[PDB]
Amino acid sequence: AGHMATTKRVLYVGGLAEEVDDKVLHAAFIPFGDITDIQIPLDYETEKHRGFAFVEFELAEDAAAAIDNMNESELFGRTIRVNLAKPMRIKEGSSRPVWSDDDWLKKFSGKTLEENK
RNA sequence: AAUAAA
Repeated sequence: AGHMATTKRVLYVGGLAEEVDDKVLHAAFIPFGDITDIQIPLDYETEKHRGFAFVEFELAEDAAAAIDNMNESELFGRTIRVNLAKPMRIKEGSSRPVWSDDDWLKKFSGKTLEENK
């Protein structure tokens, strides 16, 4: 079967509550491995938290496990999304695949990512 | 899903 490129150790987060600051994501994502950086970009229209953020770790198996355990999860009483960044450039100009959510999230929702080896 | 504000 097909799969996304070797891009790892990074995760986008969206749908955040108005209180999910950097220390909140640091405590919400640490049980899966060991975090190494966090990001809280503003809306840059009124200089306030836009409701989305980023996470990074020193290991790739932690980031992939959070896609398997924190995708469509819930923070602050509301749903949130977790996934590796889409094909738009990232904070360091790195390129990425298209990340089509139909097939990728279908194989992450099914047990097929663990039955195979 | 993002306009990656340290």
